[PDB]
Amino acid sequence: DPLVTVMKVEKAPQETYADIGGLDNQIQEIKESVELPLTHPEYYEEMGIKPPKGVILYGPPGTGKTLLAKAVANQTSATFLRVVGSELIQKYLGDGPKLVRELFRVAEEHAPSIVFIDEIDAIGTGEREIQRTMLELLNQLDGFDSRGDVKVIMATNRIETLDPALIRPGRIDRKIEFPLPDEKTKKRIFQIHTSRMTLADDVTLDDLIMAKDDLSGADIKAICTEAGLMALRERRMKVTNEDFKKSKENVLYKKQE
Amino acid sequence: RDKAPVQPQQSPAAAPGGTDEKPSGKERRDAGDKDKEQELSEEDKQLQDELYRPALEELRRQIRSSTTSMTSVPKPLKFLRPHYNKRFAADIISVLAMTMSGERECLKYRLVGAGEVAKEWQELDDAEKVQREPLLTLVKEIVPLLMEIEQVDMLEKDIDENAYAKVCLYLTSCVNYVPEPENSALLRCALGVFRKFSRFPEALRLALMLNDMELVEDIFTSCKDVVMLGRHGVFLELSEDVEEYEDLTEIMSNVQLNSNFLALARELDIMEPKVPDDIYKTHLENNRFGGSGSQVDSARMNLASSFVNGFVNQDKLLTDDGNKWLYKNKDHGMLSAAASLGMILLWDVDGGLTQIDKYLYSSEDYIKSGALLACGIVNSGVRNECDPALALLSDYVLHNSNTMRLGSIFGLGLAYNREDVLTLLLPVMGDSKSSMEVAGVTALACGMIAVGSCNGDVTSTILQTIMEKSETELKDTYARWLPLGLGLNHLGKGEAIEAILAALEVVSEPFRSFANTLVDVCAYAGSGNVLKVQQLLHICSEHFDSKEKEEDKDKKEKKDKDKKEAPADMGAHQGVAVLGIALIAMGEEIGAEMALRTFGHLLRYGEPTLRRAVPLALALISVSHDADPEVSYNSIFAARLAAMLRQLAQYHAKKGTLTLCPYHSDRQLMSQVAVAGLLTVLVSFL
Repeated sequence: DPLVTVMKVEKAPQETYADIGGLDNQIQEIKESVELPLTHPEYYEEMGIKPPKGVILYGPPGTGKTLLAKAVANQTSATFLRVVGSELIQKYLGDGPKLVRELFRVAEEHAPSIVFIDEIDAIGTGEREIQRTMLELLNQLDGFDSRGDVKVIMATNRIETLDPALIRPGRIDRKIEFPLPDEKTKKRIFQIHTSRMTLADDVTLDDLIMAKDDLSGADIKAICTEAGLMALRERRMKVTNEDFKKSKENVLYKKQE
Repeated sequence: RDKAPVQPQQSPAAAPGGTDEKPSGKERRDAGDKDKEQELSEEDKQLQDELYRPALEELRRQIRSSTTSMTSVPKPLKFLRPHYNKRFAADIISVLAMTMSGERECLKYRLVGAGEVAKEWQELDDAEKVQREPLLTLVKEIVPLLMEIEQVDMLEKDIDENAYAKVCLYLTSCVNYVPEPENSALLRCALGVFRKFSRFPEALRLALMLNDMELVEDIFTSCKDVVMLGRHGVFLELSEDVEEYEDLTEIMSNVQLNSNFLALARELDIMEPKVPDDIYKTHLENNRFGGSGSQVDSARMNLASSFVNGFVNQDKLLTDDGNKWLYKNKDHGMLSAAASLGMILLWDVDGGLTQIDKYLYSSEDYIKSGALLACGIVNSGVRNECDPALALLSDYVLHNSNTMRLGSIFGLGLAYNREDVLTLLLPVMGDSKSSMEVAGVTALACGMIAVGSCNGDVTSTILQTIMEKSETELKDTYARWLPLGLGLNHLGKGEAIEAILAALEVVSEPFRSFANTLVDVCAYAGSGNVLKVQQLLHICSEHFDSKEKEEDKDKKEKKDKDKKEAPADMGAHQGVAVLGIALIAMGEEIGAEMALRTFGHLLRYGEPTLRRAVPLALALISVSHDADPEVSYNSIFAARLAAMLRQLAQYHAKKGTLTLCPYHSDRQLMSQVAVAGLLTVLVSFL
């Protein structure tokens, strides 16, 4: 099945928890939440609690940038399990929770891992079967017969799409909120996306953090890629201001289209 | 520009036209020319032409080096004798003289075996010392001793770039791509320039490779003259082999100037820093002595709890959990648990006497024989524990001194060219007892005594064990563990002809031919000899299903440095012996994810020998993801060897011969449990 291969990644990205700033407490809450089991166990197994459920977060920007920038902290030296989009259930006939059983047996054979469910839009997007396979997803996800095996970290986009019944069994450890990226979080995202690259002196920041309006990091990474290649057309690595505004027009048009 | 004014100037063969046309080519020769020197069809008449003939030879080698040639470029320069940060000198010297003198030294290095090439090589040496482009003119002038005067002519102030870069990549490509004698030139000349320079520890690695008595003397009077201490004593004793620490203690006992190198020459000052610093800053959990010491049963998992019990040498509770634990244990477990007291008492030399004396002179011969084994393991420089066992030695069939001979002769072999241990070992090997481990710990004892000697010896020691090896053709395990000590004596050199002497007087029925291929295993510690790699692939398909396991098991020793070539398609074969070859050939390295990836498939197998052999390398290569394989074995098993061996993998989880001999002797575990009595006394662990 080719759909199983595109589920999770087996590489080790160099992006650590020290490459992003501003949300140090928000990243040390999940780092302290899921990095205590199976790693540094003197504060986990001596207490005698073992809540093998993990936190559930949600990113208003989404699109893998914020949620993969928070989940990437566990990807440094560990095995990872990725699940993106609820299309895999709706792109085929109602086979049922057998795919969840496959992820549960590969997670059983891969216990030192992190379960990451992304783009949770099952009920938001037959329709009567989605609710019962989602409630069955909550049933098998609760771990009624298994001991502490893996830490499940769910990640959705809108907190109102999930039914109130999917909260108490799933979210039992802790949940937090993510601030709005208007000027300073987009300034930090711009700094991280423009830390390795070289920019000119005349490149101002107020117009770049002003022309944007509710934008994630995938489009600014896309204009950093096409800006590095477009500026690379002249065999130069320096990104001028007029070329970065010419690439900024893709941002101004993309969100308005 | 256009060649209209200057094109009809090289056609006249007159002397003035050359003596004024050629200086214009030297002026306009800053970037060579405006094109690719298409004027060859017009200067080929000047080829035969000649007052300023050195300029004609210079321009001729300039154009021949400019377009193409193989041998005719350096001839105008070896006949020219050049005497007549810009771009000209950089172009005509740097690259044109780089490839020029490179192909001249290559053609003169391969064709013939005067001093013109020495003058060219020193001229380019100084000119490229001015150019200051390292490792490239160097990496080209490697193959042309002259390298000694080249390094001492160049190593004056640039130490970080030439030592770090040149010694790093030239040492790696000098053990990979350069043969032995030029590596010996690296050792001697590196002893020169590194003796005159700083960074003593790399010269100490040059003592790990040279094994010479003068380097440690000059580095001890120089390290003593230049003023921590216990650290370089620790890795000083770790870096030194068996030869130069007894030679070091005899020369420091001959000088006795400070007696601090005598104090650092033994095992006391390498363990007195470690034990308190390890007990203070680290605190091991007791859930593995209590847990792994609690789920034991079947009289074998309890032995795994005796080994895990031996892991402590912080917490000494499971060690001192009353008595009768050894009395309830069987013989196979009386010897292992008897050596557990030796494993748990690596320090506290003074306490070892009052801890082991309680089991000495007992009624059971195995309790006091394993107690003498403990006394031999706990000490390596005290030499005050041999007398009660070395004294009697007079049974000739069996009285407490064949098992006590295992304990004190094996533990004394671990404690150690001592002549008055072999004068007493002569009746030991000459006894020819039916017990295998007598000649086992004897050949391993004298073998580990003779490791790293002066290119070994073919004396009556290995001659005696070869004659008594071919004395009787019974119990071929003798033929399986006598080549262990034989190879321990042959170890330390590859170019020696002792392997061919064994190919002369040893070649016989495939028993001693397997002995000969074991000598071939331990006689090839590693160099650039890819002939044995293609010969390895040629003899890789031999019908004998053991010389594949050992002769192919040598892979982890031969290419132990270049770990990129070690992974191969051995796992894709169908012979289980080859799966053992790769499974043992993984090694005890840092344990990258590729290794554990190979253990994800090598682990799942149905044979108890391979399923028993996989946790040894799986858990030796990883000493995060430590508990997943143990849960995997809990899911596979839930025989006795799999459970005892997975608990011993819980033991394992949480360039010297001492880290190479024990497991190479452990490569014969597919037999009776008597070998598992020698499994509990390994010294290769860290």
